Amino acid sequence: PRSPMASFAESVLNVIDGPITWFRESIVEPNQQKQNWYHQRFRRVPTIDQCYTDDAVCRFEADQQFRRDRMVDNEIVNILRQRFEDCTLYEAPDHMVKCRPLMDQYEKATENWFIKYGDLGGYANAKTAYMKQKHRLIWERRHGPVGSGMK
Amino acid sequence: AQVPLAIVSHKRQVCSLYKRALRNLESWYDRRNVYRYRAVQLRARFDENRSKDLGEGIRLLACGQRELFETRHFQPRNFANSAGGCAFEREVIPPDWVLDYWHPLEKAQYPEYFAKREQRKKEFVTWWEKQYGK
Amino acid sequence: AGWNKDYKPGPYPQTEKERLAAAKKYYLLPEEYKPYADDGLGYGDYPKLGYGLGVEAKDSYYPWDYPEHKRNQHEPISADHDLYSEDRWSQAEPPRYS
Amino acid sequence: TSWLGQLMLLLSGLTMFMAGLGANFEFDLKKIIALSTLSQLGLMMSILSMGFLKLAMFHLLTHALFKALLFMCAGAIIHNMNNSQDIRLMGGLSIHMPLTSACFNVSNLALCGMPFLAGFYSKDMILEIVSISNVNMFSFFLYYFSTGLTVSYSFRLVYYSMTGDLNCGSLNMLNDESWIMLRGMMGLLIMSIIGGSMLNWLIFPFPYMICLPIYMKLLTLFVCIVGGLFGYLISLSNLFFLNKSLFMYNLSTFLGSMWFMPYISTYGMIFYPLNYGQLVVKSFDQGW
Amino acid sequence: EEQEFIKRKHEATLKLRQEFLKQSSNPYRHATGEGGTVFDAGLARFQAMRVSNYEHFKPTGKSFRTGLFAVVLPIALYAWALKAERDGREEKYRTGQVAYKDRQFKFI
Amino acid sequence: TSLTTEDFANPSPKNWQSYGFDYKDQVEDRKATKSTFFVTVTLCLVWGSFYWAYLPDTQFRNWAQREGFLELRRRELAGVDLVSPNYVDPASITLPSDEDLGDTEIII
Amino acid sequence: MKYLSICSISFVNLISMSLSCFLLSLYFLLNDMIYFIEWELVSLNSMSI
Amino acid sequence: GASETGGVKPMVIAGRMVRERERLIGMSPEERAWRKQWLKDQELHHGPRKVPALELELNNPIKRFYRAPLDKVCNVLEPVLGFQRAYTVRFWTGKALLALTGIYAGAYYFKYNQNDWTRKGGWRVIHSRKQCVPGDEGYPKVSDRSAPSDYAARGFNESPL
Amino acid sequence: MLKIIFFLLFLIPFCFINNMYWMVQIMMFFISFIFLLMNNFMNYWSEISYFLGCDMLSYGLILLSLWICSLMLLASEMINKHNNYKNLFLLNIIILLLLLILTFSSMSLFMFYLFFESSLIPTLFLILGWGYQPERLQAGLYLLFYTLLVSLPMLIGIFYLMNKIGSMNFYLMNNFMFNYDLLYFCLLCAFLVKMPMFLVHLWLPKAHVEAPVSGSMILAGIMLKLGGYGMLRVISFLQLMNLKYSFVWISISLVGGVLVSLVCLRQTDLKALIAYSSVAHMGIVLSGLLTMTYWGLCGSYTLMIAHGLCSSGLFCLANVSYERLGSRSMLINKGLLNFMPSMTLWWFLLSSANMAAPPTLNLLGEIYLLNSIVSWSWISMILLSFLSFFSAAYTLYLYSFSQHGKLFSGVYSFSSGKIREYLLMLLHWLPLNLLILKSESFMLWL
Amino acid sequence: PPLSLKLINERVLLVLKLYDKIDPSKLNVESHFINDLGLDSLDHVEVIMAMEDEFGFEIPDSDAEKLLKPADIIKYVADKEDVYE
Amino acid sequence: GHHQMIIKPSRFQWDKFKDLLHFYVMLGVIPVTALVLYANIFVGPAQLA
Repeated sequence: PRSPMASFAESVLNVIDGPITWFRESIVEPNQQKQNWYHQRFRRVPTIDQCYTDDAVCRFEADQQFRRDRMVDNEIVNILRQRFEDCTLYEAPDHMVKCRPLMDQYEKATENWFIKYGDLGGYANAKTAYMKQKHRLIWERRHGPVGSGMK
Repeated sequence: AQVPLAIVSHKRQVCSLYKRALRNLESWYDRRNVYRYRAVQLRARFDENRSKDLGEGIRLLACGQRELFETRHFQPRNFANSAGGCAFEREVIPPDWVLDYWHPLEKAQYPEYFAKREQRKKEFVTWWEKQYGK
Repeated sequence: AGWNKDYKPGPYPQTEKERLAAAKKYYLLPEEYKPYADDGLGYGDYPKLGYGLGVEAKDSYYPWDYPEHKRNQHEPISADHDLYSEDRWSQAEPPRYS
Repeated sequence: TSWLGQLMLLLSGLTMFMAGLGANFEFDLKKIIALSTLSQLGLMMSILSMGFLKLAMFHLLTHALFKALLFMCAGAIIHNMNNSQDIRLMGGLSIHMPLTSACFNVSNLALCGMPFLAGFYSKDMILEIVSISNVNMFSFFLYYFSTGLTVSYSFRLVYYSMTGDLNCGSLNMLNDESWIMLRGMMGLLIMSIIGGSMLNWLIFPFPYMICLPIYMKLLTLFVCIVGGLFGYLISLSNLFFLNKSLFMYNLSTFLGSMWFMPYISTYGMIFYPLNYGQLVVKSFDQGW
Repeated sequence: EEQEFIKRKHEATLKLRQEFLKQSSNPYRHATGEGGTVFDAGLARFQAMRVSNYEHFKPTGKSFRTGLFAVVLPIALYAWALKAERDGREEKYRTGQVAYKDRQFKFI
Repeated sequence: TSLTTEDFANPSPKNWQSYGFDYKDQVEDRKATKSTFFVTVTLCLVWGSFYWAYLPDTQFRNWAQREGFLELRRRELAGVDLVSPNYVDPASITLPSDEDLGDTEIII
Repeated sequence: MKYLSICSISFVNLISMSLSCFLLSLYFLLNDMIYFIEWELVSLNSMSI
Repeated sequence: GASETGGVKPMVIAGRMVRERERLIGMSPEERAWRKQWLKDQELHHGPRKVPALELELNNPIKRFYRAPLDKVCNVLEPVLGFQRAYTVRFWTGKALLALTGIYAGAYYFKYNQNDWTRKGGWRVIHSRKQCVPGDEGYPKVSDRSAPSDYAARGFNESPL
Repeated sequence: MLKIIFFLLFLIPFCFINNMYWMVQIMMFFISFIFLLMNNFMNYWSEISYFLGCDMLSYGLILLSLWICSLMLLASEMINKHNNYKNLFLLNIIILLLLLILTFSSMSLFMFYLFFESSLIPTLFLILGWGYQPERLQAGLYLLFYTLLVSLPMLIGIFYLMNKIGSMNFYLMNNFMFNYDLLYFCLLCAFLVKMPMFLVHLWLPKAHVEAPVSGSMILAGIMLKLGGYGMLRVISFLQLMNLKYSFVWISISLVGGVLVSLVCLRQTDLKALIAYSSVAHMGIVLSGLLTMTYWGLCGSYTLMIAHGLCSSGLFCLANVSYERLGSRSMLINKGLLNFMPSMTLWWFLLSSANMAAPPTLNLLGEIYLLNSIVSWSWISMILLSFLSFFSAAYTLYLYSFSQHGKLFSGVYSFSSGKIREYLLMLLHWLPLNLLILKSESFMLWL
Repeated sequence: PPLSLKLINERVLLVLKLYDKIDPSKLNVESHFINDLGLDSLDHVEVIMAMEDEFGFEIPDSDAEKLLKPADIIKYVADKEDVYE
Repeated sequence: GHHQMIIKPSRFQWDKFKDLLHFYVMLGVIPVTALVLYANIFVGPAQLA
């Protein structure tokens, strides 16, 4: 505690920490019960391509699966944003050199995210997303990768 | 009472223009010693026209008023406690009849005051009936 | 108290005998009364009042019936009073310049 | 880093310049302090556009300290006058209001730039950084011209309030025995004497270095001297002088109306949208 | 001459003032508790006029010219601008001009 | 009447002021006020908002965040792009060859 | 409150709060800290308000 | 019946003279006398009386008990210092106590229930790196977080799954 | 879901027993609490019962109605005070509520329409029965005939969809995309009327100005949403056609919102001004809805909830002032801060919410529609700036003008605000803020 | 603080006495300005201006015609300050 | 003493309303606090297994 105030600073941190740790250790923790909670696991279900054009249960199965995967994929981007979020705060003032790789991971994920769920808007469903892919692939073999224009 | 009549004599138009002219003079020359000096000269200009025909005077007010407006101050003085003043009628007082809707327990904090108001109410009706013929 | 149907303006006045009743109907002496041009967007026989420097240019020291509006007891109200009101586009004195 | 820096510097410079002149024509005590506040805001916005944070932040805290004090002084003064903000009514308060006038003098000097008051530490370093960086010729002039203007109106206010002979009404409530008002003021007053130096040792973990020729480092003081004299001296009058404000009537009205901004923004605009409301409802909601 | 006219209005408004005070401070009407206002024809006429205007509307050309520029063209010109700008932007996307790297508002 | 200095200082428990729920039966007016407050506040707002807060995770949004971490670790370790750009693998798809299309409009 | 001016009550609260914040600002100056706490309302399309 | 006004028959007593202009233009002798009387009545020669009824009609039972204890120290000390001085001690001993317990609950919450990876809500803290200066421990200090998994862990690195 | 329906049905007899006015709301408030416990819904339909389900979209709109329809009884205490056919009045609301619950809880498009309009007739009785001014006729027809004129053609569009889809159920419809131009106009011009759109809003200022306080609540509270709710279900299979004519609707509503805001500034009637404020915000709701993006859809759902509570709230306050001053004109209503200062607080909070002030749920929805619109076209920034600017221009004029100035002169003595009125205002605004905490639920219906 | 009526009588006369175009002897509560004291219209305007500054408000030009003797001015100021004592 | 009756609208209804609301919100807070305190202190959270 080389500084005068820092010596006074730690004094307060002892005062606010001391009781709560005691209270946590004295009352809350000792009196509680042991109990475990688990994590949902979803068996992969057939994709929309296998579904017939007349059955609705199989379409309904895939539409919900598509939506759950969308959430996982929406926020796998969110996690990657928070990494570049946290590096910029934990590495400043020299943060450009270190966040640059993290942002490269982030920007790639966004494009893959936008290639898959992008431009569907609300009401995006398994059928629409899959059909975007079919049209995208056809254009790829004919006109090459997007951004190069048509021939 | 008396409600003013809109018709204003020519003599009054000169009067008002004189009052506005002097008040405008204060704004330009705030200081009293200077103000009294210039205000005296301003009164002189009116006495050098006091002996003129009205029809000639009609020409005088026209240019007299226009030059005043042409020389209006960009921040004319007012009195803060009067119409147009910065501090005019800041507070608003509700009508009397508000008091009569207090909760009866609230009235118990000023029993004398509400005792009197109800004696006045008895007098007010007789006063009102006579004034307006009931 | 009456209702709106009992107070809406009558059709544009066309005759002097009609003008005088119209001026009566709005508590106006027959010289103030002046209906709108009746181009086709007119307000009917409703008067045309104000439209000057605005409400705030009215004499403040006069003992108005309604000081708050600066209006008298039964006096009509300009069709655009909501625009020339004291807080809306009005001034106490003519602007210095154009 | 972008073109916005070019624009913000220009707009800010005018803001600090305009109110600098406007403060020398306004006659409401409450307004003169307001333009004073606004004038110095342009100073932050301009140096902020250069690319300095501590300088802007440092001055911002400094401005809050004494500017709050000035308004407190005005409130006591006005409440003792008959609720009139005009300075033409006031006068000779340096003896009729000892304590309040003393409370004002410290604040006004802090605005002036008397060395080692709250304002000086911020104003000085800012002006020095301006003369060290790559500035615009027009921006540089406004920076230093405003400082002259900043001191100009401030002593102009001194004359109309303290040194000037009394000019009030016959019945005057001049009194300075409002301790409840005063105790709160001394909280600010203490800070306005030490707020400057205290923050210099804290805000700046890496103090800025400056090395400029004498004939610019002294420019900040010199203009403040000229401004204080020019504002005070011109404020005086006699029986056979020229009302220069009256003579150049058109210019004074322009500078005394803040370049007609209140008119432009309140009477030159509202006419048009409100009419459109009638034409719409007149021709559609009860027409077509 | 016109001076009498000013006097005609004065005494005319004067009767109105006296009548207003009678109703204004009427203890018996205040006595109702019913709440409300002194009956005022001026407000009543104004309120009623504000509501009814079709009665005096006519497609007179001035009204058409007023209404035309008032809404119809602002809608038409601006609806045209929206269609124009989106069509140009849409054409690039359909043609495949913009790589998915450069697509704006990926998340909209 | 001619009330006294004590009729204003000794509040008569005879007349009553209504809370807006009734104007005829005093006990009714208080009775409605009490019950109305209880349901609207003590149940709908207090118990409701409490119950809302501890509501089970019904949208599978907390659950996702757990996936977003586990799913990210498994595939960051697996050498696969963190977000798959294909709803189903491209090789699994069977494109209709060009002659099948026959000028069908293709959009991106 | 009924016997204390709300100005008298108010002043002690703000000054004590101001004084405490002043001590923290010193602490954050010494360590050059940056703390970023945030509570989340709703998220969608890989976004969060 | 429910009389809002409590019997007292509401009216307007002041009359014309309330408005300033209506006074200046003219006032009959009776009006002047009436106006003078009205102002003389507005004077009050005592402070408001203390009505016991309000203090129970505007204090719910919960509040009358929730505050009961600390009003015993107001009753104990009010003959020692005067009602004003003692009550201030009652107000600041109480309102300050809430603050002290307010920080501890806040301090507790940010130490155990901070947002983690198994929830979305809750406060989430991302603190920066302290300035390591000479004399501090191990001066050539470096951020231990190198791999991307280090950042925004939210306690995920130490989960069992 | 039947728990709600049968609860309401057996509360119908309470209309007949006497001295049961106040026992009704408690049963109406208590059921809201019971309904408030059964939130476990998702994007897809849940709690099936013979044709009645509920997803997150329908849930919030249903719960909004139960709350609003419960506040109607508090607001309209004057009907109880004068025994003005109160028993019939109660039966009107209980019937009306049932039609709403079925309308949102219906799983098939034909049903939605069946109870869509059927709710109108209980509203129409409400206006004529208990409205003061003579114009409730000439405003009774506008509400009935604008709606019927555009809803009857919608019925044809519904039946034409059976012969292609073979069913009405919403989920089965989304699998199709139709290309017929007229069909697009037979399922949206019917909802564009009830939103309302700017050029077909002529019924809204008349119905709201003339209807009683309770009718104003539900008209502004739930009727404007049935148009909005209907669109959210039927743009799913009009996506292709929506792209060819959306720019017509977006421009009209956006320009319509601006022009109406100017019209608001030139109003002089409290009821009129609040009603025209409904068209202003509903223009943004419709605009973002037709953008079809994820944000524009979630945001539109949010704002419909928030706006209904607010505009319903602001109709309380106009009724309170009108009840005493006796006139609804702005000129009469001035300086109410000096008569009813406690009331003026509620005026501000409800007024502030209307201008998208924080932390209200209204600002959350408005941030989103604004995002979708901007993404739709950067040219939309022009009026979208104007509309948000003027959307405060009249709100201040509404609040400031009615509360600030010097008091009216002719007003006679009147009662002060009562506890019922304050409690009514709290229930309007207080949820409108706390809902921000759990926007999780009332936002992500997709 | 309250402005006693007696002071108003003193304050008015003090100003008039200081006015150099009036007679300190004729000057009394009841005298007329233009009739008795030989005041001109313009002279009468200047007197009102002193009265305005004396007490701090505007005396409207319309209402200055009722002020034809210091008693009326005394009454006017009393009415404005509603000090009837 | 020497004070002047300044006329203002009655506050009793508002004063009563603030009291009634405060009573009934408390009337719900004590239960839920008991439950949430009972739940967290005695039952406690699960463990992610």
